[PDB]
Amino acid sequence: NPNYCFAGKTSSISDLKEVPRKNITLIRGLGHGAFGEVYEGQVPLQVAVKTLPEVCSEQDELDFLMEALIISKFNHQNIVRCIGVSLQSLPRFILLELMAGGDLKSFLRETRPRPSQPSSLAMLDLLHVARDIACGCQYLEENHFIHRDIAARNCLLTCPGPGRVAKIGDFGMARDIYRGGCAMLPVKWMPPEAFMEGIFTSKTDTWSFGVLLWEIFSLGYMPYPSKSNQEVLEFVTSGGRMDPPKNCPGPVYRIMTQCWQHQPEDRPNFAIILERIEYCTQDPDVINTALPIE
Ligand SMILES: Cc1nn(C)c2c1-c1cnc(N)c(c1)O[C@H](C)c1cc(F)ccc1C(=O)N(C)C2
Repeated sequence: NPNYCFAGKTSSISDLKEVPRKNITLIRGLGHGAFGEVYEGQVPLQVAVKTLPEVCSEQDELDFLMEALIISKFNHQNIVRCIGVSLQSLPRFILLELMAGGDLKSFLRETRPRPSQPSSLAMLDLLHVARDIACGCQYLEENHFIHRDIAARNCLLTCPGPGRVAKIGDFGMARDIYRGGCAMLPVKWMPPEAFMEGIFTSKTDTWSFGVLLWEIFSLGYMPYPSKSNQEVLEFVTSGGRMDPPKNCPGPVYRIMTQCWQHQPEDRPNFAIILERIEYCTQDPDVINTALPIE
């Protein structure tokens, strides 16, 4: 059984909390898409259940074990909790905090203000989501963990309603690297030194967070509209940057452009990003700005 080290502490599969299979009940599917299905479950404690296909390779098995180790060793309010695992019966389960709000990309798209729902979302809701994820990112940064795929699709919401809390919910890219192809690399979220030299640092996630910020304030649009992966690669490498999302306040767009500085040394760390998000949330001219109604 492979070892995992986080914050200089070493853990093993034996450290995972094995929940007896009999204590676990599947309720409904939440989707499969990527390798494996996800179900809502009960252990009563309500959970999301990530499953490993019984028809898988040994590498799929190792990948599954590693993501279990990675998530269980985090302890922060803006990272999804692992309730435990069921690895001793098949198919194997990882048990996660149930985030009833679903993933952030789907949420933004579904919760866009509309003539039917004219006040579904406000600038403050978006700033709160941004702060939440930035807090999670700061925790990773201070513990020297590089996420490598900070993106709306990988964030989750505790609930649809106003008290929602956003958390980082998927660590599959970091898992792969820790141990694929060009076409699968999240190039639209990556800085120049990442896709060119394969150099990753904390400032890798800063750049990606800027793209997430654009996703958030665009209300769920795909980054670099109308651009392919290679077109984005050449655009960004040549200094090109995304325009502000529709109705985006200047102070918010300015955080994006700072996250996208070419030199990683010129990009803010997450402490600074959090400070700027805070300042935006205080600014009436920012939060009084109306989001577009489709
Ligand atoms: C209720 C619900 N509805 N939807 C649409 C989803 C959920 C949901 C709720 N809580 C938890 N923990 C998960 C999913 O976790 C999985 C692993 C997961 C994690 C990340 F980051 C992204 C997508 C994702 C996923 O696979 N979804 C299907 C998203």
